[PDB]
Parts: sequence; structure tokens; C-alpha cells
Amino acid sequence: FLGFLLGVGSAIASGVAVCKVLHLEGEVNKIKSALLSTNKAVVSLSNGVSVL
Amino acid sequence: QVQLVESGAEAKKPGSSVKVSCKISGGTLNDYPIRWVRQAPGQGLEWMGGIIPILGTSYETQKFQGRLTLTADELTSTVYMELRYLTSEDAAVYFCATMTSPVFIDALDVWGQGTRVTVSSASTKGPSVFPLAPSSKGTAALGCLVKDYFPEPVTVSWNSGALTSGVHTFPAVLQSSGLYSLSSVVTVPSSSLGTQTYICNVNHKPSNTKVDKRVEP
Repeated sequence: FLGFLLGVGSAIASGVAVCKVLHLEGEVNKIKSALLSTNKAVVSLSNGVSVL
Repeated sequence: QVQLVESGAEAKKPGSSVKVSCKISGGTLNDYPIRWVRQAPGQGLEWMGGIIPILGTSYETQKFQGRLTLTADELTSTVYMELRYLTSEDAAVYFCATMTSPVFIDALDVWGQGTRVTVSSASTKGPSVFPLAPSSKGTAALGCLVKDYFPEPVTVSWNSGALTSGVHTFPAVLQSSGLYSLSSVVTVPSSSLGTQTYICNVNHKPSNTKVDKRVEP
């Protein structure tokens, strides 16, 4: 089995980056206000990424 | 195509409760949280509240907590609002609205037809009609004054006419006595003042009734 030739990635690197972005000032307040009249909305974070 | 159909117009005495309906077509109640907005005549819109059926939750603004109740009925695909402790500043047009995409957040995409709610001070009560007199003398305009409205702006036609011949949709503004009153003007070349009879219709208040008035100097 040639599995020892495989690389080493970081599975949740992208998700952890979004977690760190969510800790910035006003990010949670932005999400809370966006989810006021609906259960599902698109929010643009401080780093320019739009996340459902 | 998602659309909202509201209930008919309502007139209620002060201090009572009004309940307005909104039925959704082309979409599920769980797919479309319903926002309730209102505007008084002449004024801007005012955000009242909203309901998220899929979470079974609802909210109202601070100005409406304790008086506004939002409920949902999934089997009939309907949303109801109920406002209590009515006041003269609660007579307005009420809208239910939604959105078609999560990018709008609270930019309202689809709207209901609207429902007019009249916070009254009386009940069905008829108007009064009074003609004009020669004022001074090109053309000449004469009118038929009306007073003491109540059961919503009204329309009635008998011995009336065809297209043009002027437009008659005059304001019908209220008074300090809680009773509206409108005017009307029909203008014609002054010569026909000497030979033509002016029989003007007048709005009557309930819906099915009429007043006519002939103007003779």
C-alpha cells in the first residue's frame, strides 16, 4: 500500500480560520442581527468572505 | 411564484383587538418567515415584527411588545397578527412581506396586497349634502359639499356619466369631530350656466345607498 507516499494536510484549517474570524469585534453581532427575521441568511464577514 | 393574500379591510372601535390574516401561495410557511409592517396614511413605513414558523418563534419591536401577537397555522398555510389596545395612531395599512433569497436578510422581496385598519370612534353613519350659490361669475366651476363620513371612502353611481367630463376623486379629509368631509368641483363654460341643469352625485356612507343634488342658483 502506497499510503506512506501521501502528503499531510490540515483537515479543518479552513473551518478554524472562519472560527478565528468570528471572534473579531462585531462579527457575532452582525450574525445575530442578520438572523433576526429569518433562520437562514448570507453574511459577509470582516475578511470579505460570504458565509451562509 | 410566491405571493401573499391578506384579509379584507377592517374598522374597529378603540380599545378592541384586530386580527389580520396572510396566506402564502407558491411556497411553504417553513420556507418563508413572514414580516409584519405598517404605515399610517401619509406617513412612512413602520417595522412591527416578524414570525419564523420553522423555528416556531416570533418577535415584535419595542413599540409593540405586549400588544402584538403573531401566530402561524401550517395546515392552512396562514399567518395571523393580532393588535390590541387600539388607539387613533393605530389606524393604518398593514402589510405581510417575505423574501425569496437569504442574501436579502431583511430586504423584503414579496409583499401582500395590504389591509386597511380604521380605528373608529363611531359606526356606520350617513353623510350630509349641501349645494353652492352664485359666487362672482371665462368658465365657471360649481361644487357639492359633503360631510360626516365614516364607513371608508365610498363610491356610488346613478344618472352619472361616461369617460372624462372631469375627474372626481376628491380628498375626503377628517375633522376634529372624528368625521371626514370632502368637496367636488365640476367646471363648464359659463354660458351653459343659463340652460344646463347640474345634478351631482354624492357619496353615501355604508356602501349601498345614494344622494343626488341639483344645483339651481
